[PDB]
Amino acid sequence: VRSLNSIVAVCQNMGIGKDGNLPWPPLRNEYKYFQRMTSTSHVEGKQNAVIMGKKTWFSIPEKNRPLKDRINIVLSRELKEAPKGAHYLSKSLDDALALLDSPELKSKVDMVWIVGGTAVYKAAMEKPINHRLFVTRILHEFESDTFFPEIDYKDFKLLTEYPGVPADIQEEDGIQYKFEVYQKSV
Ligand SMILES: NC(=O)c1ccc[n+]([C@@H]2O[C@H](COP(=O)([O-])OP(=O)(O)OC[C@H]3O[C@@H](n4cnc5c(N)ncnc54)[C@H](OP(=O)(O)O)[C@@H]3O)[C@@H](O)[C@H]2O)c1
Ligand SMILES: C[C@H](O)[C@H](O)C1=Nc2c(nc(N)[nH]c2=O)NC1
Ligand SMILES: [Ca+2]
Repeated sequence: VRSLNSIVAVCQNMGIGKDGNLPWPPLRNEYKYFQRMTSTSHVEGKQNAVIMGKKTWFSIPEKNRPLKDRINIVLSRELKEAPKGAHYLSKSLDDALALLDSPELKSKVDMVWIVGGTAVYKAAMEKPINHRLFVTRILHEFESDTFFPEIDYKDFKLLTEYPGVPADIQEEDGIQYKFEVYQKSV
C-alpha cells in the first residue's frame, strides 16, 4: 500500500499486554484516542482498515466486534475462515496488503492501521514502506507479558509535532502518558 500506520499504547518496559488483556485498567480518553484515530478517514465514502492478529481479535469483547466503522482484518495461519464478525482473514501481512490493493477493497479503503499484537507490528515495521507510528507512552509500570518490538531509532524519526495530537503529557485516573509520532520515510 502507499503507507502504513501503526498505533500502540506502551508502558515503561514497552509492555502492551498481560493475560490476554491490556496491562492497565481502562483509560477512557486514551481509548477514545485509539478510536478517533483508527476510525477517521479523510474521504467521504471510505472507511479505514484495521489489521490485527488472532489474539488481539479475541481480546475484544464479543458483542463489541468487529470494531465499528472500520474493515476488520484478522491474520492467522491456523484459521480456515474469518472469525465471526471479522470482514476478512489473511495468512500474512503481505497477503493482507495485497487484499487491500484488490479492486473491491481499493476504492473502499482510506487508511490502513496495524493494531498489533507484537508479531504484526514487527512485520509492518520491517516493510520498506512509508510508515507512521503512533505511540502512547504511559509513564508507569504495569506487569506485562507481551511487548512492543524494538523501534529502529535510525529509521523511525520522532516528530516534535503532529496535527491533532496533544503535545503535553496527559493524565487520567492518576496516570500520566504522552502521545508520540514516529515517522519512517522511504
Ligand atoms: N497496548 C496495545 O496497544 C495493544 C495492541 C494489541 C494488543 N494488545 C495486547 O496484546 C495481546 C495480544 O497480542 P499477541 O502479540 O500475543 O498476539 P496477536 O499478534 O494479537 O495474535 C497472534 C496470532 O495471530 C496470528 N499472527 C500474528 N502475527 C501474524 C503474521 N505476521 N502473519 C500471520 N499470522 C499472524 C497467529 O495466529 P495463529 O496461531 O492462528 O497463526 C499468531 O498466533 C493481548 O494482551 C492484547 O490485549 C495491546
Ligand atoms: C484493538 C484492541 O483494543 C487493542 O488491544 C489495541 N488497543 C489500543 C491500541 N492503541 C492504543 N493507543 N490504545 C489501545 O488501548 N491499539 C490496539
Ligand atoms: Ca498458533
